[PDB]
Amino acid sequence: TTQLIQQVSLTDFFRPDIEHAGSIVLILRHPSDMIGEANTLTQAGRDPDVLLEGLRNLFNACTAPWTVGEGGGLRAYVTSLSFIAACRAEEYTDKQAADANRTAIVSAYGCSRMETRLIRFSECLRAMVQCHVFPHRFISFFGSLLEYTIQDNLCNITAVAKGPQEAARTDKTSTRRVTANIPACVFWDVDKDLHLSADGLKHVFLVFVYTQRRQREGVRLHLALSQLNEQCFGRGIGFLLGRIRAENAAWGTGDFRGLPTQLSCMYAAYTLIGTIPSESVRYTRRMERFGGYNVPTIWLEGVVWGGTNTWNECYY
Amino acid sequence: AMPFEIEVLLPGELSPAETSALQKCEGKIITFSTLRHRASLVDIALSSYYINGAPPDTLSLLEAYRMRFAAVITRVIPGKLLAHAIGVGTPTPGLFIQNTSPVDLCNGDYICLLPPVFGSADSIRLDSVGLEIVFPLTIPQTLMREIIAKVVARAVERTAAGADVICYNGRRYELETNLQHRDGSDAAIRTLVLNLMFSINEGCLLLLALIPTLLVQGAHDGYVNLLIQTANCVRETGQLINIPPMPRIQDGHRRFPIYETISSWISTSSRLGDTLGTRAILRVCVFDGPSTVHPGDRTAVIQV
Amino acid sequence: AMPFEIEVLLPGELSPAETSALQKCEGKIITFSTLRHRASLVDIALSSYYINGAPPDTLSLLEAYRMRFAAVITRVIPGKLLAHAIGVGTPTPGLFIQNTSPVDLCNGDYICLLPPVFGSADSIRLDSVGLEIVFPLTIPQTLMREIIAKVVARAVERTAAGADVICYNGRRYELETNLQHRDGSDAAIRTLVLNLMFSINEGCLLLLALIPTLLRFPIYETISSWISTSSRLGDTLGTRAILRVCVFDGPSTVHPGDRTAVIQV
Amino acid sequence: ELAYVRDGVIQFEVQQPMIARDGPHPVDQPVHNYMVKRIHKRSLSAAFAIASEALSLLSNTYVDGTEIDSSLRIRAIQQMARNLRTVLDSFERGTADQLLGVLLEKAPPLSLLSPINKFQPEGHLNRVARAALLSDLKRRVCADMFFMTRHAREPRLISAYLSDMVSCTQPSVMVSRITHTNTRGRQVDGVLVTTATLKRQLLQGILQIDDTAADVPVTYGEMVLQGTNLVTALVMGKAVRGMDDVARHLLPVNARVPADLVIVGDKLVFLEALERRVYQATRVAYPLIGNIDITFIMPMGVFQANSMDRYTRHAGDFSTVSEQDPRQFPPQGIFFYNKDGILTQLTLRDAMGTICHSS
Amino acid sequence: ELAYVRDGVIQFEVQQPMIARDGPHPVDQPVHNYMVKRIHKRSLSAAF
Amino acid sequence: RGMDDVARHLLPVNARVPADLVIVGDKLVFLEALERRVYQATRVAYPLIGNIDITFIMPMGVFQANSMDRY
Amino acid sequence: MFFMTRHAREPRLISAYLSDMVSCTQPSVMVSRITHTNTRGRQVDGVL
Amino acid sequence: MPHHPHWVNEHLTILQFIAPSNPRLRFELNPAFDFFVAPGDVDLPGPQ
Amino acid sequence: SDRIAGLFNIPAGIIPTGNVLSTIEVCAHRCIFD
Amino acid sequence: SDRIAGLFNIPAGIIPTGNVLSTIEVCAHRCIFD
Amino acid sequence: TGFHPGIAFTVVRQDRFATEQLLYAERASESYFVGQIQVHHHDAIGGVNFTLTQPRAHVDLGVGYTAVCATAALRCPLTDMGNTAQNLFFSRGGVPMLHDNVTESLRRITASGGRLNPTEPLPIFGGLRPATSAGIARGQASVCEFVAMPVSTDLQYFRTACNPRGRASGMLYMGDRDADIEAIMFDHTQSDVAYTDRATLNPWASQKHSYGDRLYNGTYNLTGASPIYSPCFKFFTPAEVNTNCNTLDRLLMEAKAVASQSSTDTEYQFKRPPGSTEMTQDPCGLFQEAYPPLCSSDAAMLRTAHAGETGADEVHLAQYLIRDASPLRGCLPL
Amino acid sequence: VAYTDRATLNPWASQKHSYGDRLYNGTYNLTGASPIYSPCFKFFTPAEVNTNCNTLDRLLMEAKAVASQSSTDTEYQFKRPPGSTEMTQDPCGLFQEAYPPLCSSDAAMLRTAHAGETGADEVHLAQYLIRDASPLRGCLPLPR
Repeated sequence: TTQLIQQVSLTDFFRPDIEHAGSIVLILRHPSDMIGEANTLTQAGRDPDVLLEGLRNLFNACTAPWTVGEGGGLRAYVTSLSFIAACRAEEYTDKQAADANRTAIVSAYGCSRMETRLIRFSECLRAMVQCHVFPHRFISFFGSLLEYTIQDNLCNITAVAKGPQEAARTDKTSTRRVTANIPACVFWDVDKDLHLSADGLKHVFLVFVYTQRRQREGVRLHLALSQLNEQCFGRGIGFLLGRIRAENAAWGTGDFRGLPTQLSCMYAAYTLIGTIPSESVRYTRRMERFGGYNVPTIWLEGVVWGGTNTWNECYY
Repeated sequence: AMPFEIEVLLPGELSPAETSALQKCEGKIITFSTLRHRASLVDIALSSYYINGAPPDTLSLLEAYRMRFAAVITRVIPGKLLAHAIGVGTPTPGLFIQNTSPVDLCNGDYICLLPPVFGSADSIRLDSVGLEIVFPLTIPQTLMREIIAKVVARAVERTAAGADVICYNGRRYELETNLQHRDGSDAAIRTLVLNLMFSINEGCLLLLALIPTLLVQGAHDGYVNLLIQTANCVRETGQLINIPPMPRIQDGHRRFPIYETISSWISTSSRLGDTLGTRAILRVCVFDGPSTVHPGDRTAVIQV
Repeated sequence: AMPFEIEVLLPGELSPAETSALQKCEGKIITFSTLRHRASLVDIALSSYYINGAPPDTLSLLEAYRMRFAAVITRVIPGKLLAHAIGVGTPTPGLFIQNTSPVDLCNGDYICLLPPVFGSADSIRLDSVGLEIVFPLTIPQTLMREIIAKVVARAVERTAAGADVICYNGRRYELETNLQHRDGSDAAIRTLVLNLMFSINEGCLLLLALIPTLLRFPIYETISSWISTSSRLGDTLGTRAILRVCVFDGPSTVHPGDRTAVIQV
Repeated sequence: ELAYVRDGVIQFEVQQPMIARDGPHPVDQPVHNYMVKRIHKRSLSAAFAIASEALSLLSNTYVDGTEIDSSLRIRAIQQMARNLRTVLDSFERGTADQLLGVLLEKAPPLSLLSPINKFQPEGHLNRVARAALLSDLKRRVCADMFFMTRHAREPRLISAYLSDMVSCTQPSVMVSRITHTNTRGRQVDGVLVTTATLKRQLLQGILQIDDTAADVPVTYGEMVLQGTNLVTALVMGKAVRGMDDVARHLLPVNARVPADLVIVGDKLVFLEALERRVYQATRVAYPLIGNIDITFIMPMGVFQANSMDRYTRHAGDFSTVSEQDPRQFPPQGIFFYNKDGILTQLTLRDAMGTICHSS
Repeated sequence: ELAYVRDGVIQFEVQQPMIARDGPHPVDQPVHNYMVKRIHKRSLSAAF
Repeated sequence: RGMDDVARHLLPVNARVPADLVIVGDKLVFLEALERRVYQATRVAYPLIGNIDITFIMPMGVFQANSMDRY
Repeated sequence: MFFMTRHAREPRLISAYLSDMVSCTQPSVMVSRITHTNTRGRQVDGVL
Repeated sequence: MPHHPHWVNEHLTILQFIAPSNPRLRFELNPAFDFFVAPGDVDLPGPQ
Repeated sequence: SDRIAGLFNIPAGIIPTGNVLSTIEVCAHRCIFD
Repeated sequence: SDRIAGLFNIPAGIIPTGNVLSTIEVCAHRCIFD
Repeated sequence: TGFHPGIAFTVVRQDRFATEQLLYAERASESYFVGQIQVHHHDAIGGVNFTLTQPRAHVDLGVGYTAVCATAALRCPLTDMGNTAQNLFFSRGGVPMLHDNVTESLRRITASGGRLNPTEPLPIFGGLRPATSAGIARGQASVCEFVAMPVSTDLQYFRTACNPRGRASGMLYMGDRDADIEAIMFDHTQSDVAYTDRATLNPWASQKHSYGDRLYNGTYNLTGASPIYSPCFKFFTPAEVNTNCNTLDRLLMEAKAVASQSSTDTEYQFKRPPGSTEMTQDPCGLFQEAYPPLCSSDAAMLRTAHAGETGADEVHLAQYLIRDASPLRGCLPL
Repeated sequence: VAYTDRATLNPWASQKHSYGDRLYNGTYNLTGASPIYSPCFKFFTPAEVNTNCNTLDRLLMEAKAVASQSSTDTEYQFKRPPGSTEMTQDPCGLFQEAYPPLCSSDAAMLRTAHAGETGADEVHLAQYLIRDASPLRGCLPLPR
């Protein structure tokens, strides 16, 4: 009635001893693909060696720098959503919760050189959106954390990939079940902002936001929760993001050199990941502890994870 | 698990020889603005589709279908009406619909749904409470694309100045559309011209600089002689509009210009027929029953 | 709920070469026209894809892989085959697969089918009954658009007369195949390239035919012509995924020519 | 079998008397009537849940040998039993709720049924009598809208009001059976459903209590649908209630329960407020606290077209020290009183949003 | 032994009734409450 | 508190004293005033003599800003 | 506010107050032990 | 000047000068002062 | 500090000591408890 | 129309009077019936 | 600028009150049938969510009437009876202006006057809702409205229960035949049914295709895109009934439990939602007559010389007072 | 919210950083070292208790026993000393409301021409009288 998934990865970008069960985990592609992809996808008059520098200087100071590539076997596979949130905490509108998230995750992990790893990751994302290799194409939704096993610098995660959330029996402290929860800085419910506010079915989307203005890149992601379907959801946010759309469309015989394109006019991309087939969605913003620090979260209820991870783009 | 069921409570004031008609409308599709476990009969009638005061029309009914949750009626007990949702992500063990199109359905086809545009309505009118329910036509995808092309073409031509047949399997069908609400039509034209816009990059020059070369590669093969039929834009451009020689591909050592162009067109192409019409929601799969589907019959379908 | 156990009765008179080569071709994918618990071999073979009384090209195969019903060849006893419906709702418990593509499936990617667009078609000729069977490649969805755009664009320069790596999972892959296979793929791609160019060409021109300040002749019979041709061609390419590589306690990475388990979307 | 009935009906058959008369008139005749009524169908509903980790315990899977889980199973069983008892009582409460709901949506106002009833002679009134009737009703509805706040102090009018209200409704039927009666064998005539405030106000000095406990039946009705009626319901689609008696025609226990019994006019009736026993501590509004809508109009800016009518009461009222009296200018506003009792104002430029529209 | 207490606590739990209704209304389920109070410490004084 | 009692479920003389009982409404309550038995003759105020604070407001120097208002 | 002095000349304008004042609260808890009663078995409900 | 200056409007009434739509209200903050929008960094009469 | 809960499991000690004689919508008086 | 099937139940269930003798495909004659 | 533009108006606002009714019923008034309970379960959040249902049936066992209700008390009023003027620009009307730059001027000016006005950037889901305020104080706001009428229509018509159209209309007056019900409202060659000295008191608001009728009649549907309520609807749209020729005295069966015409939980008066089961009482729209409250043109005619009185003083020097003849004579502070 | 047709009766005290706000609101501490009590404090200064996101009606929980605000034994109204514990009742401090007492701009407008009677006569020739609506409309010694 459910479906689990397993993955062994390193623990540099994620530590399951610190995230609680129900947190969303994200999967990464190999960084080596970015090289060739930027090699033929970068815009004319722009050198992708800045992307090269970003990644290279990132992976020079994250973990064992060697064997991060091809012929080793192991890799930095999974990352927490809270992690990718808190290294870009300088663009989320509700500043105070995001700032608490950032300081908590900077203090809760290894304690040494994470300030380093965070800005490395921020700079890397900035560079990729600058060379027209978008992050949404490399980061996918893995599952919701259920149970783990760790060792010296290596982890073993088992997560829910399909079906109802509360049908997964786990052996933790309090109760055999667990519910999903997200950091309160990435939560972005569209019903208030479009004034629909109706009970019933609600999808959960995973939406990125792109602001590519020269030397002023911007990448942030939220977890949408709307009544709209996957068809008209693009119309909805394209609507309440009008200024960003304008900025990007502007600052991104005869010929066609110097025209509006797709790579230059893109601002957001989203995916469908689940459903909430309840009578009314209730969710509680309660302040919670990550070990020694307190950060606010969203506690959802009755989310049935979905699938078919196809990204819907928005340049119009 | 179990499929997301929908029960709607039929009000008491219904004569016997109207539920008689209702007991025949199984296998037909209805749609709900919101997906709750309970609903009322007035939430699926046409009066819920009113745009503002007035009954809507095609250029708006299409919009409505793609922003509304669909569902299929299975059985109609006395005093209730059960139905299963479609595209939410729940399984259905055995699903059956009724062909309401005027055309015949093959096997393995995808199904989009289209408002009554052939000008023939089998809608049931419940005069007791004074309501009326219209059901969307279930149509194969290819016919969907043809009809939607005709409709948007008539939309653009209809609002130029000075204020309809389709062949399929060897039969002509006379469609007719009502283009009221001049504003609702322009929304489509914005999407038309816009999707038209983002389909041009720097690569389009070279694919234009070889059009006369296609005129010669087509003068020798049969099928290519068909794609250059005596009535098409590219044909007339091959004899009137010339192309300047290609200026050298700037930054052409690492970046390939044609590649991004053709990859960028794949995006809009998959989106065009979806945003102007509707997405394919059902896929006919007759396990053992007769292969083709006549108007009025009933067959099994899976969710796609 | 019960699975849909298809069986294809292998006849006799199959040389031990063909039986010994079929017994390995399990976990691959076949497509019928209709779904029956009791089918034959001709319904699988290339003869079912004769569109205009001739073996098809890449475009016809692309069209067919959408209007048919896929299946997976499970265990093969010496007498007959055993396949399971894959698209329709079925709870199939084993449902493993074998990766037939020169790229590595990572644990967690979704899979969509693709005809042998590049290179030769890896098949098995059963010369005892006079028929061959081709198998669709299985690739992660991340590359579905990239590989198509890369194969078709290259065919344009070879169409351009008169005067490329696909790196996935951090592993390169070329396309020239160490030899000159510029010919062989021209016969089986040519219809596709034509239908693409005559669509993107009339797209740049109809717009410049609407308002001249962008930067005899019915234009409304022209608009209807472009939108239908473009919309009915695009939706063929834009596949959807039907499997997902879910791996337990095995190797997270799948190499070409290896086995792995999956789930139905 | 109430889920099967396509429709059920009841029948009445009433005869009116006649009076012999002399000319010049039409010679009257006996008149017969024939009515046939249908029934409405309504349903009730209630629900409750058993979340996970409670289903994985009652269904004795994931069983374990210890006792710390038998305890939890006991706990979940107790939760289930409690929820079940509550959802079973909810039907008993909702029954009375829906009964009030049916009664309220049927009863016409009193401010019409009382005057109309006095004008029954010549059951079909002609035109002029109808006009006079309308003219009377128009005053009546405005003169007694809130009769219990306008005369809260004078109870001898409220008593007559109650004696009138409980009279203008004709009795329903006489179905021979044990009835709700007093302690001394008086057949209670009806009920008077109020609110807590109005009840406590009525028991003070307007009405006279008579009893504290009545004797009511404690058994439901009964229908079985077996016998020849079953055949007639299966072959054809109709069945009669007392078929086994229609054939031959051709060819009970009490209980002392507490309540308040009052004499109003000349009928011993009940007086119940259902805001405490039921409707308390649930998300359910009381159906007797209803709404009402009243429309107000005020002419704004009118100027009296005459010379006589623009006058003063005496000479020198509201006189201004200034030379020209600013009052003989055409008024351009209007003043009235808010809900809170504050002086607002409605000028002309408030009509700009309505007269300057393109329409 | 009150001078030995660090903090005391008392617990409440009430369950409210419900009313079965008809559409259109969300089907009602019971509700349960769980409140918890604490005690405040005070003293008195007297001299001579 | 009731440990020995929760464990089992987990598997006097009076005096006639003078007072002033009144029946307000449909309830029966006491009626006391402690100022004479308890608080009298000590240096402690009877805590039922409590204070209240109200804010007053007045306009100083306004002029009727119209021609109709002055009459 | 001062409904005990301003309405001193109308006594029955106050019994309506106190008859309602002692009603707008909720009885707390029935602890299993004899309580204060009157000389005829009836129970007291509070203090004023 | 492309638009109408703000300091010039005196045809109003007290019932209009208060309305939330007057873009001059935000600068009426002191009985003895006059706040206005002025250019920056031109202290003296300065250049034309 | 909200640590009162968990001093003891909130449902526990099944046998009560008293009986709340008032059924009221307690959700309205949330701010009276801890 | 065809209210005639509404005068009785379709499979009434009473014991039949007799039984037919011709087992030809009746579907071809569905016009001489009401 | 205070210049009277030679035209008068008639205000119409609709307030709402929460009252305490009273119901009587006769012994054995309903035959009540109870069916049998059935249980059908579906899925829950991980668990199960049962549901119990039970069918029932009832029928009025009386020959004449059996039960009767009446409004008895008055709780707090629900809508403040203030001055919240409407706005027509909420509506996607028909024939627009010619220069888009004067339409914007009109809208800007008229939005400078009131607080009920649409937001500027037209949203896409729903229609042109008003700005959501931060706090609401006295209750839901009532939407005062205006109908144009000449400046000299005498006042003697506005001192008692009357009709905003200036021509008493409706069905209650005559129902002998069918086509009469139409002529009574619109035929202006027949004298008015109530004031038989004149055809009408207001030409600009009571004639077919006139100003006001084209402005309000629900047939023509001018304010169809606006969510705002409009009280003149039931006074302008002609009522139609299926039994217009069958029933003789439907006065009762038309004025018992009419369903709401608006909402009750919005900071303004909006049109009714599709799914509101609220049920009210309407004595006003039954006779098609309104009631005048205590109003006056001079604010100093509402005050008297000593200790809380109401200064009737009917008229004085071209300024009028209209002593109220409402149903709510007392039971209201001042 | 009070008189919806306007924005504010007095722009010189209401708006942020205005004159009255500057002089009376306590967040600026200007009148900090002054021993003299200041009634306008409770009106100008925005209240704040951490039960913002936690109550429907903490009206009852914030309108019961507010401590005293002014001294109790000084000839003048000094601010309450820190060593004080006297508690009182502040109704008007909850609703942010005041009360107009019987007052006028002309002393002769109060008295009536005969036998100890108070006259209202609200307005007369640019000089006004405000008949009161305080709680203490009676119970207060008039001249006669």
